[PDB]
Amino acid sequence: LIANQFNSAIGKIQDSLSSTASALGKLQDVVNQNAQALNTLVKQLSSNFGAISSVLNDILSRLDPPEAEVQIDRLITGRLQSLQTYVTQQLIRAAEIRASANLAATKMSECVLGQSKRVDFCGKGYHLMSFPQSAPHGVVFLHVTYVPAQEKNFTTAPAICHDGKAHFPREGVFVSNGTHWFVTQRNFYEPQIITTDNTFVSGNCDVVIGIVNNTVYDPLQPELDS
Amino acid sequence: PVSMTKTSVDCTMYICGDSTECSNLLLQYGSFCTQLNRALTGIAVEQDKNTQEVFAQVKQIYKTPPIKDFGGFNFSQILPDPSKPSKRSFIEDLLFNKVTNGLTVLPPLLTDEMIAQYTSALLAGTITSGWTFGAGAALQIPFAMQMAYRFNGIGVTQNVLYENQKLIANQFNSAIGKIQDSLSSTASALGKLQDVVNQNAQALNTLVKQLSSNFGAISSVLNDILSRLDPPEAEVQIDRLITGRLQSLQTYVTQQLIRAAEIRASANLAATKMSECVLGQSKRVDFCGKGYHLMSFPQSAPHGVVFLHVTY
Amino acid sequence: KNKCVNFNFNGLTGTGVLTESNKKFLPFQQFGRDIADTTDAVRDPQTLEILDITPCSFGGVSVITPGTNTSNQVAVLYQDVNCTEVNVFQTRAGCLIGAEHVNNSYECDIPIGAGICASYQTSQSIIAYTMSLGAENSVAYSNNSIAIPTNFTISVTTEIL
Ligand SMILES: *[C@@H]1O[C@H](CO)[C@@H](O[C@@H]2O[C@H](CO)[C@@H](O)[C@H](O)[C@H]2NC(C)=O)[C@H](O)[C@H]1NC(C)=O
Ligand SMILES: *[C@@H]1O[C@H](CO)[C@@H](O[C@@H]2O[C@H](CO)[C@@H](O)[C@H](O)[C@H]2NC(C)=O)[C@H](O)[C@H]1NC(C)=O
Ligand SMILES: *[C@@H]1O[C@H](CO)[C@@H](O[C@@H]2O[C@H](CO)[C@@H](O)[C@H](O)[C@H]2NC(C)=O)[C@H](O)[C@H]1NC(C)=O
Ligand SMILES: *[C@@H]1O[C@H](CO)[C@@H](O[C@@H]2O[C@H](CO)[C@@H](O)[C@H](O)[C@H]2NC(C)=O)[C@H](O)[C@H]1NC(C)=O
Ligand SMILES: *[C@@H]1O[C@H](CO)[C@@H](O[C@@H]2O[C@H](CO)[C@@H](O)[C@H](O)[C@H]2NC(C)=O)[C@H](O)[C@H]1NC(C)=O
Ligand SMILES: *[C@@H]1O[C@H](CO)[C@@H](O)[C@H](O)[C@H]1NC(C)=O
Ligand SMILES: *[C@@H]1O[C@H](CO)[C@@H](O)[C@H](O)[C@H]1NC(C)=O
Ligand SMILES: *[C@@H]1O[C@H](CO)[C@@H](O)[C@H](O)[C@H]1NC(C)=O
Ligand SMILES: *[C@@H]1O[C@H](CO)[C@@H](O)[C@H](O)[C@H]1NC(C)=O
Ligand SMILES: *[C@@H]1O[C@H](CO)[C@@H](O)[C@H](O)[C@H]1NC(C)=O
Repeated sequence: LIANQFNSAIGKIQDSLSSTASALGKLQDVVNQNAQALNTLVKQLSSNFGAISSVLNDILSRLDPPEAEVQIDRLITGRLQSLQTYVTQQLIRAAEIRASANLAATKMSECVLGQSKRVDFCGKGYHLMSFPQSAPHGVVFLHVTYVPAQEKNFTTAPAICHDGKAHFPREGVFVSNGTHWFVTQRNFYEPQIITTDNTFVSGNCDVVIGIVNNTVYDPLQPELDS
Repeated sequence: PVSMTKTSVDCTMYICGDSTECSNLLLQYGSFCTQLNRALTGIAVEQDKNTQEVFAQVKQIYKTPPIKDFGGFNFSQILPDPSKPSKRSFIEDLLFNKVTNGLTVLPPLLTDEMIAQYTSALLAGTITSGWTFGAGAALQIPFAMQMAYRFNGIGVTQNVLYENQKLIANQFNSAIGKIQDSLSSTASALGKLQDVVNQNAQALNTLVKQLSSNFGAISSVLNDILSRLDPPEAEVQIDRLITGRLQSLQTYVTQQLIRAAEIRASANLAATKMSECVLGQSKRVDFCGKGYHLMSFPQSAPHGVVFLHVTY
Repeated sequence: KNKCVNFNFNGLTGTGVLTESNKKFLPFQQFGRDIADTTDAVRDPQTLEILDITPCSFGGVSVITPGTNTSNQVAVLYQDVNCTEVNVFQTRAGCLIGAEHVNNSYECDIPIGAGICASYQTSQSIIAYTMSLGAENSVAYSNNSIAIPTNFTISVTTEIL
């Protein structure tokens, strides 16, 4: 069942990526931002900034050096401020991209190379494993996570009383289908008979709030009887 | 801090406020102002993304049942209070009360009532369902037994909780009361949020005050230059003012971009804390308060989030 | 008064709406300034009345549109204005024209601001509504009820960085 579910999930990833393009908006945003910045940088070459012509060669071929100096100074001021703007925006954007790259390196180290217990760091669910996939100027992680599916109401109890001794579950939780009490692992319903091998005894019955009564089946007594 | 104030500024009205000659002179500079507006709009969109990342982490809007048998733990000061008009908690109300030319301030996409609804959903999920509602469908669990699970997550067996439940509940209620009293007494707590607010206010005020500077021109008033000088020389003076005011905008936008990068780092940290600290239980040391982390409760705040880290 | 005029008092000039203000100038004071050195009140030289100056209303004009591949019908958002200064909807985010107000709440598609979103839903036209935070739920919490999942789903999610 688990292998089939995983194969189906990979198939659904294929279907989504071959269907909708909106998934890679994060990479496309980077590409578009950089392209728009370069387009603005180029279009700033065609501005006058107050000079008689945006083209340097026209000013040079039209004016004597004393006035060509003033016009070229105007153009130089404008274009140098354009590069200053472009470089500042690029530095800020590259800091943001480096933050994303550090996050992706952390996700690869803690998410592909191991199993993360951090919540929502590796996809929504209980992280199982992650598979990296390269992408143009980026990385795509396929986070395989465990998601509980079909939950059933149960009656629960913090502990149970057997002989004046309060039994708490070792690794699990006491539940009751309505008549019989069981101990089950808390993430997946598999009922088990409450024995001394499933529980541990601490203190007496007068303290725990919500304690209930049941028999803790001692395995050794039937063996002694037989 | 999670978000800034979504401020947008129009060049043509800022540099050349209602002036034909100045606007014509400003045309020569190209797309400087288109890219200024683009940078500011990108910042504002990022601010909405910050708030959505931090708070909109819960699929369904859970709500605590009218019966409040939380094993003796008293969450009345953090759960929503319907008596107030806006469905905010007592501590959220304290937090909100403690914080005090082409320039537009765009309203945030999520209103404060919606932010409070998200924090309410997160509290209800954490209280009534532990960490399960982050992994999947919210599964109810008695709060005493959830605290037993959290104790087991720090290396203390659950019998300790069950045998010291009354003392633990009293200690937790005492701690919540101490939070209330501190947040009613001293305003020095919310310096992190008030600093963001003050920095933005100083930036905008300086940007406006820059309209009173000559930048070398005969006057900082543009109509006065127009009514005093002949067009050939008024062009030079207006170009001086345009260069000065355009530089003022460029400085303001660059500074806002850097500050917004800082705020986005803070908002990513807040999103990580909400995911790993409210929706779960963290074994990362000192990431969720000084101690062994048991559970955390979020509270909305003016342009920020407040985490109440319960630690052992 | 109460009209966008290009005034010119004693020496100071500007554009705005002049309204009967209740500020109390001193007898020698002529005009008032804001915290940011911006003139907001002027004493009328002929009759000693104090007039508050408010800038003539302005703001961005934002066009809300689904994809042209989907439709060529749009809506317009006049930011932070009275709807009279412009199927008309007044919001906190401005004046919205061309979108039909709906009392239903849906998942946000095109963000407008202050909790209002827009979308192109059905016979199809632009709708504007208070965005929905999610499907409101109440957990069946009680002091002895636990829910334990009896089955699981292995999900593969894509994260792009
Ligand atoms: C709770 O579980 C117990 C144990 O499985 C159920 O008791 C068994 O029920 C089946 C059929 O219902 C019988 O064939 C067994 O003989 C029963 N065993 C014992 C020891 O009684 C019990 O019926 C379940 N209760 C509910 C309400 O479903
Ligand atoms: C679990 O079993 C114990 C023992 O039978 C119950 O304790 C009895 O409680 C009643 C009333 O509180 C007393 O009159 C008896 O004297 C107690 N027993 C003894 C041996 O002293 C206890 O009440 C049971 N709990 C539940 C929930 O049924
Ligand atoms: C949870 O704590 C709050 C605050 O201490 C309690 O509310 C107070 O209750 C007392 C007694 O009824 C009143 O005199 C106060 O006026 C209340 N204060 C406020 C701010 O409402 C509340 O009773 C506690 N809940 C439980 C179940 O003990
Ligand atoms: C300027 O002259 C006008 C009229 O020539 C004055 O207006 C009069 O002002 C007085 C006192 O304020 C009022 O009693 C009259 O009703 C006004 N007359 C009219 C026709 O409105 C005005 O006061 C003068 N102002 C100055 C500063 O000399
Ligand atoms: C757990 O859920 C899975 C998935 O719904 C169930 O497997 C399905 O079983 C039906 C009936 O045999 C098949 O038609 C489907 O093809 C199965 N799904 C898959 C993905 O193989 C499974 O039966 C459930 N387990 C329990 C105990 O309820
Ligand atoms: C558990 O019981 C409550 C109340 O009877 C109900 O609201 C809830 O749907 C039940 N859970 C399931 C999984 O049916
Ligand atoms: C749960 O609350 C009900 C309602 O009063 C009460 O009868 C019952 O004893 C409580 N049980 C526990 C374990 O708190
Ligand atoms: C419009 O969108 C559809 C997908 O719904 C796509 O198949 C189609 O090519 C698009 N039209 C154009 C002109 O791109
Ligand atoms: C905007 O103008 C209209 C018409 O005068 C008015 O009804 C409305 O109240 C104004 N806006 C606000 C926020 O009051
Ligand atoms: C939406 O609610 C308002 C407020 O009561 C009401 O006047 C209006 O008729 C409602 N619209 C519809 C379509 O029901």
